[PDB]
Amino acid sequence: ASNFTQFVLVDNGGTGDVTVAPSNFANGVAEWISSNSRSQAYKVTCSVRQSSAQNRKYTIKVEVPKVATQTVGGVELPVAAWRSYLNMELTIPIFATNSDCELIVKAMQGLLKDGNPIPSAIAANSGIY
Amino acid sequence: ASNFTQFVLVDNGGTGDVTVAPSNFANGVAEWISSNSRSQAYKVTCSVRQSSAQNRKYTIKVEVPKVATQTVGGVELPVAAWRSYLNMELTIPIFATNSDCELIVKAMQGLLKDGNPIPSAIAANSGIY
Amino acid sequence: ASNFTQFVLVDNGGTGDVTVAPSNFANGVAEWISSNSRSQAYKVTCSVRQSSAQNRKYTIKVEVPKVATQTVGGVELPVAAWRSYLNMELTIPIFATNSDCELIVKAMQGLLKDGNPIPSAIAANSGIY
Amino acid sequence: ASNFTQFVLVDNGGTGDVTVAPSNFANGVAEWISSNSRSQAYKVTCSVRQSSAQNRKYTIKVEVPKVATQTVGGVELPVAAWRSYLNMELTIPIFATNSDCELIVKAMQGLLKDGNPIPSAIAANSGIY
Amino acid sequence: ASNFTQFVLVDNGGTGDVTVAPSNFANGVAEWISSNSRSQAYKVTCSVRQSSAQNRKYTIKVEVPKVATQTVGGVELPVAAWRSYLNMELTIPIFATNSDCELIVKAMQGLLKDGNPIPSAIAANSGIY
Amino acid sequence: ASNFTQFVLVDNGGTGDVTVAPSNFANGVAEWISSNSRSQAYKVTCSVRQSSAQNRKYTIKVEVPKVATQTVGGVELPVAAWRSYLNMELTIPIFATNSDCELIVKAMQGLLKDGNPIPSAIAANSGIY
Repeated sequence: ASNFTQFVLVDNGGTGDVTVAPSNFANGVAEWISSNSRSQAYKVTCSVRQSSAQNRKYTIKVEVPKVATQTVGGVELPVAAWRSYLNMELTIPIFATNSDCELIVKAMQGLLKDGNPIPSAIAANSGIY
Repeated sequence: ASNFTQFVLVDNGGTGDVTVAPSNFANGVAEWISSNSRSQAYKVTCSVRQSSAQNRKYTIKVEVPKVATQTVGGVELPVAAWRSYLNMELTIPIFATNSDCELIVKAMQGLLKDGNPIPSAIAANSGIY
Repeated sequence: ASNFTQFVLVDNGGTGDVTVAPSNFANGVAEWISSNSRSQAYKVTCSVRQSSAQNRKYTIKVEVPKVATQTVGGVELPVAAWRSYLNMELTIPIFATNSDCELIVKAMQGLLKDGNPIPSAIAANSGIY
Repeated sequence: ASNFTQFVLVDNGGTGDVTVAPSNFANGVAEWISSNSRSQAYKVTCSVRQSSAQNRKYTIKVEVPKVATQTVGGVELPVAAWRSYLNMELTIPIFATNSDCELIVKAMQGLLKDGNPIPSAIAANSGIY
Repeated sequence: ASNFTQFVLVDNGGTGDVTVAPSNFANGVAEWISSNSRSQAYKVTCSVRQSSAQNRKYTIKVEVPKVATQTVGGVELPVAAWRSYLNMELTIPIFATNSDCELIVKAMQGLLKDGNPIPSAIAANSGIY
Repeated sequence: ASNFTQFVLVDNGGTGDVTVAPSNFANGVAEWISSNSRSQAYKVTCSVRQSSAQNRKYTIKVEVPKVATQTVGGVELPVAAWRSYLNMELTIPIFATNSDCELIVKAMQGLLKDGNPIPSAIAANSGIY
């Protein structure tokens, strides 16, 4: 066991799956990037710090690039036309059991399950109503 | 559409599921709450605004009760020993089409799928190693 | 479900019932007015805010108009000769269960039930003695 | 008349009713209390004065005990975790006849009838949505 | 009850219809935006405020994009080549009853009815002649 | 060919219809006024001008009178008790073809179509909720 492993970030059903792999842990920040140039890569980072005396805080970030090829100076360079940024902070009391922590993980994945309100809104460029 | 409905936040497989239902919409912030006192409820909120000239941000917040040794309906203090707080900010460039937003949603749910490192670190009360 | 619906404010037994309907939610204040001109309308507003860390506070207001028709500049305008103002603030601890909250609602309606002391005093232009 | 009598504040239909009885009249403020320690009692007070040259105000206050997980007769601290506070101010113009005051009472009890939005938001621990 | 919902801004047949869905209601400004890239989206906002003691004033705004692709350096972005901007202010005295408001609405829709002088001048890049 | 003609501003059935007829076109401002006393008349004006190098800007204005009789000193005059004032500005870039102008017109009439949120909020003395 070492949980610092590769995983598939975007499952496009076997074909065109975006999978991300361990790439750095300098300064206590675990980083995973996809197999692209650093200019076009998906990136995921994660770090935990004991924020208060009684809390721990996980900070997770995801960058999703829209790839493009730009001509700069008559030369074509692999580029990301824009990136989208997910940025999440989770603060957990030190008194939380592993069963308490599993509840948090289940709530977070239920939140984004296909068909529930929030994933639907995002995917439609809509708000909730 | 009409996104603002009840949904299952914690799926304990039919029996013991936690459903969260619409409870407030003041200021266009959708709130969903479970059937509990506000000090012990699972609570979810979501809102979207154009954050910059180039971006929109979804701000999503979740609060999850510490359940081990909980006294249902009891007054449990300090509040911070009994609650976890999730805070997600998703910044999406105004150029993202709906297909782009679909992919961002898939990246978000891939991050948290069971078995992948981030959910299993959280649930095991661990960092990355 | 959306609890922002129309309701009858004054039940004059089917005939001359004053009924009030959703009319605004700007700035998180739900407003209902009766079907009159804005100068002669009954108005009801309601808002909830988390006042303390451990409290929530509902602020409810009702305006009851005494309608009249005034001649201003030789022209007759629909007007309210005076309004009566109910103004109520309810502070509930976050530790209150929904069964605890039902008790509050039952106490508030028992307070104003026909025949109990306070409704009788108001209706008679009397104090309590 | 003689308004100042006992009445049923919470009608749980015959069995489990909460009756509140006259308990103080210092300064012409009528107080009614239930049969409990003053820290756990249902308490009601009511007074009236001419607030301005044109208006009278009834000030009515209610305190309701948090009952889930209550220890009867116990010392429960903090007080604020265990109590809800209602505060109503009714301003009625000096022109209002008794019929006018009857209607104001009906508006007040319509606001709180079961099924109408404000009582059902409160009881469900919710805002308007 | 809610009027902050999705609606059809352009029935352009029953297929190329443009629909606008609720996006944000911050600060008393209801905003609706069509789906796909915010950069090519239609936008509608509406807010109402008491402009004077006697008047309420609605401000409604609509933006109609000309959809296009910007290509710079080989990178293509979905953009709006330009936007037409409708901006309207409707002032209504508080003495207007609901019937007077209905009439104001019929005047507005008569003004823009198909075949009448103003809609057909606009539709033809033309003035009055 | 002429679009400066009489037209129906309010089809209020096929009988109480309000028609506005050309009155004056001085200084590039087309004005139409309904018949009988100018004091109780509906008024519509429209003017178009090149607001910038790239834009033309239409200014359309409508006034809706509340008909009434002023009686002062026993002398009665037909007056408007008050007027609602619609004022709209539509900016269109010179690149819009006639088809783009048709679409702008369909957006305008969709906005005010019967049953959609803005016309029905106005019609009911209401905001968005």
